[PDB]
Amino acid sequence: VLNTSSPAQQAENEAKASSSILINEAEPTTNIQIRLADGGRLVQKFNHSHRISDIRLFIVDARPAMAATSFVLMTTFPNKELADENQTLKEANLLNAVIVQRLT
Amino acid sequence: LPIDDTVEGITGNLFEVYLKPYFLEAYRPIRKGDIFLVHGGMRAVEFKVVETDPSPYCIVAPDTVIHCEGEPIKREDEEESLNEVGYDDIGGCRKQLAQIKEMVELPLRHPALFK
Repeated sequence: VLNTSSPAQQAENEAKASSSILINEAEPTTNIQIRLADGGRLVQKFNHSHRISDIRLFIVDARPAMAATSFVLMTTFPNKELADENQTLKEANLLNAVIVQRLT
Repeated sequence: LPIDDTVEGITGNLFEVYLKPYFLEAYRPIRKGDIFLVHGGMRAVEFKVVETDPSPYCIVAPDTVIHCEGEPIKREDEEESLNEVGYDDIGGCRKQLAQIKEMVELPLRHPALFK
């Protein structure tokens, strides 16, 4: 789908998504860019250590239409699926990687 | 653009299995002026982009609606004219070409070199 959120509400949604994710200063910080399904839009806001479910909650707080529609994330050409949302970033190869989102 | 040197041998619809499982829900960068040979349906298929409107540094996704074009036409004359000239295609007159570059240095990438 397209950007169902209002452009005036986009800044508030991104501020709420940034405030929902805690920021750490004593850890080696990574940054994860997710290729969104609304046209390939990109956002750059992530902390050092989190989970895939934290990425899902960041997407939910970023756009209100993603809460009502389920999605399965993917990455660029391993031909695999990003399941197991409680897994960390160490074993999921999500270290400054590319996450592609498809609505179910 | 499909090309009959590669895609000919498999038929069907023009967004069929021959490009599905690598550009499934893609949003991968295609570019006008780029031709890439991807194997699909047990056959290599080339893909030349020839027309794109919305900001030609563009994105297509074959899980969305595709304006698929299905004319296999050779462009071997265009393939030989894809490069068709270059600085590597000019030899022996490096000082003259350097002088020409010094003369035409102003219309490209430095128009404000008038002060």
